[PDB]
Amino acid sequence: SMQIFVKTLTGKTITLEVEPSDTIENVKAKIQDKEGIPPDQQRLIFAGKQLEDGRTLSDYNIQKESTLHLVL
Amino acid sequence: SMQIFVKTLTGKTITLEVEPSDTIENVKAKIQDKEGIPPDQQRLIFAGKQLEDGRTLSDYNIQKESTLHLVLRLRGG
Amino acid sequence: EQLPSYRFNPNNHQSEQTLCVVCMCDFESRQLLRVLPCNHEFHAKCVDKWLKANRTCPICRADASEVHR
Amino acid sequence: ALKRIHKELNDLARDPPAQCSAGPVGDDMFHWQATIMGPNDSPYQGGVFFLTIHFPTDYPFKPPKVAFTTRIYHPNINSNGSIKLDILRSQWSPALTISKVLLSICSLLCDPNPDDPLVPEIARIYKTDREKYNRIAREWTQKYAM
Ligand SMILES: [Zn+2]
Ligand SMILES: [Zn+2]
Repeated sequence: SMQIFVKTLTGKTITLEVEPSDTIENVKAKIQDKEGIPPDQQRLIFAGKQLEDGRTLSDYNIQKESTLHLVL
Repeated sequence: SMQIFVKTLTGKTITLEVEPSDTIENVKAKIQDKEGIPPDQQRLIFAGKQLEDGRTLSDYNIQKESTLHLVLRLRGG
Repeated sequence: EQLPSYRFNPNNHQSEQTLCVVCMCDFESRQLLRVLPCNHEFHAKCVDKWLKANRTCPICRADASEVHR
Repeated sequence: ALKRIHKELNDLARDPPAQCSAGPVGDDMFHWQATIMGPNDSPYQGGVFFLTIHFPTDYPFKPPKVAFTTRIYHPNINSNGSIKLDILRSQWSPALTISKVLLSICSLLCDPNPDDPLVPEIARIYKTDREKYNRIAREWTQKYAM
């Protein structure tokens, strides 16, 4: 279990509690819980790549205290 | 009177005491005093854009706790 | 190649610079540092390699073969 | 080179900029992908632009090779995504991390050089019909970058 961060270009940074095995879809559901943004409106980027729903955080080498970008 | 942050060419971040009315020129002079880089070689970036000499922090909507990014003078071509 | 050099003492600083921007690693005790005429400091090994192909300070672009008045 | 590149991968992770993101492709530390968010209050606003980055084996003594994958309308960036910018060539300095390079490129979008352009026709439109330039840049952002 770990924490990762999600930033909006102008927005604040939010903290998510996740696991390496969490899918991108899972992460979007977590963002929806906190921010109210529907998953279908969310595009997540990490390390120059758009993140795909079926993949997990570990697939992207996302680890403790990684920061993701949310684009709407 | 407020303080902002500059991420310098050493990757370290320094704190500056400024006024919303201070010009970019003034800010670069304060950076020079700490970092020893002449204003002519400094390029400051905020919100993805260069900050031009002659304008003020307030002109750019730069508030307290804002972070400016220092890179080297550049030109497209 | 004759530019001043000295060995870093973390307990006695001759300047305010802690880090080499070429390798992005800290100055450590006894490391040989090279100081350009503009007063910017680096590991000698790192900046000497840059100065073989280039005349300029990585930080300020000042010409290292000229004196900055 | 690899130690310096790993540092920067770490520099980004400890202090990620809101404007850009970058990291290796397929765990190859010499080949990265990046994103730049178009600056707000510009024709590129709202756009997400993708780039490729290839670090030379002698980095940081030579600059990274950086190019856009996303089409973008600009006097200094051509139809292949090649960026003609001094810090990527003669004015390179090892003090510039890939984070500072990406921020520098972002800052180029609203600060073109139309006098020594990579794309002369776009430079002419920029200087002589700026409203048309802005229109086209906004339309390309909407089409390619969103
Ligand atoms: Zn070094
Ligand atoms: Zn210097």
